[PDB]
This record gives sequence, structure tokens and C-alpha cells, in this order.
Amino acid sequence: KPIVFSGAQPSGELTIGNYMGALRQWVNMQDDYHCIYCIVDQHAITVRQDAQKLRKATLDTLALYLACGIDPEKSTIFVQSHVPEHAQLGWALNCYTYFGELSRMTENINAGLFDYPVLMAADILLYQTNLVPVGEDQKQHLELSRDIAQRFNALYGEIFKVPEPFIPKSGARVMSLLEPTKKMSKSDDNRNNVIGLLEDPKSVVKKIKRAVTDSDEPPVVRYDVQNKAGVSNLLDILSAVTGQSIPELEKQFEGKMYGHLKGEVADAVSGMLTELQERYHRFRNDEAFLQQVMKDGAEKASAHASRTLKAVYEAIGFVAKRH
Amino acid sequence: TKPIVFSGAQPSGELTIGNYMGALRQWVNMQDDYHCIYCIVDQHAITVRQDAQKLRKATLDTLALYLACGIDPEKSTIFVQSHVPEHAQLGWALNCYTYFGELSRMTQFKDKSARYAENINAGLFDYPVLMAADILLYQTNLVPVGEDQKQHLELSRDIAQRFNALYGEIFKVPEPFIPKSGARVMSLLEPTKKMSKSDDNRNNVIGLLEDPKSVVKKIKRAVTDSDEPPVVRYDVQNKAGVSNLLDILSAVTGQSIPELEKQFEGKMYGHLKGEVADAVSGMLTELQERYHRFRNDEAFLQQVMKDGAEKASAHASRTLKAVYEAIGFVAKR
Ligand SMILES: Nc1ncnc2c1ncn2[C@@H]1O[C@H](COP(=O)(O)OC(=O)[C@@H](N)Cc2c[nH]c3ccccc23)[C@@H](O)[C@H]1O
Ligand SMILES: COc1ccc(C#N)cc1
Repeated sequence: KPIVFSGAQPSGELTIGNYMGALRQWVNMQDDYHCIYCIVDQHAITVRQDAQKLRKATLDTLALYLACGIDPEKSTIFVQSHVPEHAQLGWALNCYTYFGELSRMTENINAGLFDYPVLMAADILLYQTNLVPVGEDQKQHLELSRDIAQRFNALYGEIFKVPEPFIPKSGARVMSLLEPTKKMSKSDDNRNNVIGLLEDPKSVVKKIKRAVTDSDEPPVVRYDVQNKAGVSNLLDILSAVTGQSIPELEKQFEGKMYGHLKGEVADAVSGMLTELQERYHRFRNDEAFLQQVMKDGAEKASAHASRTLKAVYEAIGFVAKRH
Repeated sequence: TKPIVFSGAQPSGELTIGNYMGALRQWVNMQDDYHCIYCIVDQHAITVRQDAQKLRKATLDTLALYLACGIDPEKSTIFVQSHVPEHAQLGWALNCYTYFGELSRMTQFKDKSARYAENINAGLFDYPVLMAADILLYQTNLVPVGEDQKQHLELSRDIAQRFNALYGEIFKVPEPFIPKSGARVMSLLEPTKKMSKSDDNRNNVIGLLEDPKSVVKKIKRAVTDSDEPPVVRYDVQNKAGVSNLLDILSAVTGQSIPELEKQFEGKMYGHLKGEVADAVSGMLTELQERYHRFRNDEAFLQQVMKDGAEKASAHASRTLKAVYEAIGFVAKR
């Protein structure tokens, strides 16, 4: 099976777009690929934050990924800082990364924020990764990882796999509620544009009620991204939740107003989130289970990472550690 | 418990009399008075591109050199940097508490990027942060180094204070231990330039493993000055060569500069160079005799590395655990 690597930020407030898009896509491919999920706490600290909140956010993220369907017996899930090899390879790869390559990435800035693309390269290359599902903002970072890998391989032989982007997109379409021309993003400052995965039925109703529609007369529930972006977004959200096709929903809402659509979307989404939240709280409140998942995952990750790091260290010429 | 000493040297190039005077000499003398930890910093060495076989051999050359100088593994912890993962781990963490501007303003980064224009890599830039991690891991009180590492030391103090101010008494704020003489031994044909173990012009350098005969010839050919009459007097501005020779003589013999000036009253540069050559030739012959005894004993070198990495890891793991707890990471099971 090809090896797939994904970094999970312990701070990202995930949305229904993240879930019904990429995450649900990947949950159903855990037997097709050897999937690795790395909770990237070492990347998180490039932005200063409260220590207690970071610890909590790491465990929140773990429980949420488990709740979404990431299975720790099928896939490898672990906390980045638990595997020393990440930092070790990161330092080594700094020495095969041009300063220029980092300065070109798209004085009071901390060095972690400057240097984290090299750590990301190490994160990926440690596991002989074949595929990396990246968003547009991470394309440059992936390209650097490929250039580092090829550069190192040209000097020392085929030590790393050259990773590839995972090209196919999920197919689910979730746009911002007050700005339906742009994608619903977990990075949005305006939280009224998004539905978070831990929101209750009342919060979801409130946000869907506010969602931008059009001034068509009569109001008509039809799919048209150009002229009816808001109504189309509501249809896409509903279709993604229920599995009903757009033409099926258009027929279902024949002669109905936008109030009735919004009510059905709210109910459908909250139906989905209530089951996700049950699983989340069950996992999140079981400290023993989470500790076992992290220990097992770090052990699996470490076994693989140590093999790659040993090959790297031998290639570079370091005197082998005496155990 | 005793206060802690930490210092390191790269296994790249070939250690010079400069490296001995500025650092190793002090390392040997501090072993009873403080709890001393000395490191072969192979992860720093790879910031300059080396052949893999050269790197491995140089790591073991450096280890044998420490032993030959008088670094006793029964008194001091001696280890190879890459054998202790905590250096890399803390070095990443400390990147997040170091400003880009602090690194871009470094003299060593600018001198190194000038000399290695075709390999201005991120490791060369990030060098000082790993060095800070090297020191801070061991609750280090004293860092014996040459003058050229003063700026790197200042940063490691700033990082410790900055981190401590946020999180509590996690690190000791280390202090430099720079000797009065021999802190910055200068090149023999270019006494305004520091003596460098990676100098192309070999005649600028006195190698620790160089043939003493070759070293005595280099001393005889060292540039002095046009003073008429010749006068053996300390003046770095107008008498750089003679000053460097006096500084070398002072550092080997332990005699002060005014003592040497009185000693060479009425004498000229032949006397000075004779006495310098004698002192240095004697040191290196002895040093190199001990060296081969250690260097060819692979079982002993293996044991020293094993024991040292064990002792180091115990200290480093303690510090990293406190650092990780303070910043907010979930503790490893
Ligand atoms: N011409 C000279 N005259 C007097 N002293 C000199 C001369 N040239 C070099 N030195 C000193 O020798 C030590 C080793 O040199 P390195 O280049 O390996 O030294 C270096 O490049 C360090 N960054 C290695 C290091 C890495 N981590 C550390 C932590 C603590 C102390 C030192 C380190 C150094 O103390 C250096 O000051
Ligand atoms: C590029 O990632 C890293 C940079 C520096 C260190 C260290 N020490 C570890 C990782």
C-alpha cells in the first residue's frame, strides 16, 4: 500500500467543510493506503500560545480525529513531539536546504516560523511517504520537500521516496455562509461564515438562518452558483450530509421557500454533528484510551522513523550511536 | 553538586593550536573543579559539506584528541552530539524563542556564507540555536570557548532568560569562560585574520596533528614587522605578528606578557621565534604521542562514546522533559 502522511494542527477549529470534504474522504480509504496522522505540536509552537490550552488542544484534536472515524488499528496516529526522529531529521535537512529557498517561501519573526518548512519536509520524508494530501497554501512546502529529497538522494543514493501530492479532491462543496463565493475555511476570522464540528443545534440553526440567499421573486430552490450562490451552497451542504442528489433536492423543494430549506439544512447538519459529538466526548473523556492511542501510535511511528533516520545518519557519515 | 561546564568542538577541518588555546587547554584544567561535559559536535559540522568518510574519521580523530589533551573519561563526560536526540529536539523548540534578526546579525554566519557562497544552507543560519540547545540541556553554568564564540554565547544567555521569564527556572543562564591569553590566536602569514582550522593556506595554521618539524618552519616564517631596531613588545595595531607570537608563548608557558617583554629586552625576533617554536614543538610531540595510543584503540573509543552518551542523555532528558512540560506538550508515555 502507498504511505500517506497528513499533519494535523492541534488548534484548528475544524468545520463541516473539513469533515465532509477531506476527512470523510480519507476515513473511507484507511484500508487502501497506509495512512499516517501526525498531530503537529512542534509546528504549533511557531505561534506563541498558552501552554495549558496547547496540551488540551492536542488531546481535543486526537479525540476529534478518532470521532471522525480514524481507526488507530488501521492508521497510525501520534503526537509529533513523541517521536524525536522528527527534530533529528529536521536539523539534518536544514544542512541540505538553501537559505534562499526558505526566504522565498510565500526581523521580529521567530526562527521557527522561518524554518518550519524544513521540519515539514522531515515529517514527510521520515516515513518513506508516497502521497501527501495538501491544500493550495501547502503546495510550496511540498515542492521544497521533493527538492530536498532529490538533492539528498543525488548525493547519497536512494535514501528517501520523492513524495507526490494526492491530486483527487473529495467532491463535497462547502462555502462560507455570509460569503458563498468563497470556501468555508477553518482559518476564517469571521466564525459566522463557518459551522464548527462541536456546535450544538441552536448554534447551527442561528448560523444557517443568517446565511446569505438571493432576492429572486418568487423564491426558488434551484442550483445556480453564478446567480444563486447562497441557495446553491445550502443545497450542496444538504446533499453532502444526506447523499441525496441536487436534482432530487430541487424536486423535493419544488414550491418551497428558503425558510423551509434552511430548516432542513439545520436539522440535517445537526443530525450529523450530534452523532460525531457523541463519539467525540466518549473518546475525549477517556484519558486511558487516549494515552494508549498515543503510546501505540508513537511506537509504530518510531519504529519506521528510526529506520529512515539510521539510513540518513549512515549516509551523511555520523559515527553510529553505541546502544 | 558541582557547577556544570559544557563545551564542544566540530569534527571538521583539523584542530589547530588556536582551538587548543582558546578552548581545549581550559577544558583539561577545569575537570576537577567543575562537573565537565565535552561534546564532539558532528551535527554542527555538517553545516559545511563534508565527505562521509572524512566526517566519520574526523569525529573519532577529535575524540582521540580530547583524550590526548588530558580529557579523562573518569572525570568528564565525553560524547558525540548526534548520539543524544535531545540536542535536535531542544534546538527545534528554541527556534520558536529566537528572533530571525538575532540570527541574521551573527558575524559567524556572515563570515561562513562569504567563504561557502555555493552552500549558504539553513543549518549555517540556524547554527546558534542548536548551540544554545547544546549548552542549555545540561544546566550549564560555565562555557569555556575562544573569543570568536562570544556572540553565540550572548544569544544562548538571551534565549535562556527569555524562556525562563515566561516559564520559570527551567534553564541556568550560562557564563562564558574565555582565557586571558590565547583567546583568539591569529594566522601566521596574516596576523589580522583569526587562525582557522579550515584555512586553504596551510602555512597560516599550526595543526595539532601536524608534523612538529613543519610547525617549527611555519613559526620561523611567521610575519613580524619593519621596526628598526626589532623590539619584542605587545601592540596588536602596529605589531600584529609579534603580538600573536607573544600571545602564543604566554598561553603555552603560562607567563604574562609584561614578563615576556622584560624577558626579551634587548633581544630580537629570532629569540622570540626560537622560544615559541621550542614551546609549541614540545607540546605537539607529547600530544601526538598520546594521540596514536588512543586513536588506534577502537574498543576504548567505543566505550568512551557509550558511557558518555549514557551520562549525557540522563541529564538532557531531564531538562527536555521540563521544557516540554512548560511549553504545553502532552508528555510522552
Ligand atoms: N584562532 C583561535 N584562537 C582561539 N580559540 C579558537 C580559535 N579558533 C577556534 N577557537 C575556539 O576553539 C573551539 C573549537 O572551535 P570550533 O570551530 O570547533 O567551535 C565552534 O564552532 C563552536 N560553535 C562549537 C560548539 C557547538 N556547540 C557548542 C556549545 C558550547 C561551546 C561550543 C560549541 C571554540 O571554543 C572556539 O572559540
Ligand atoms: C528544520 O527542523 C529542525 C531545525 C532544528 C532542529 C534542531 N536542533 C530540529 C529540527
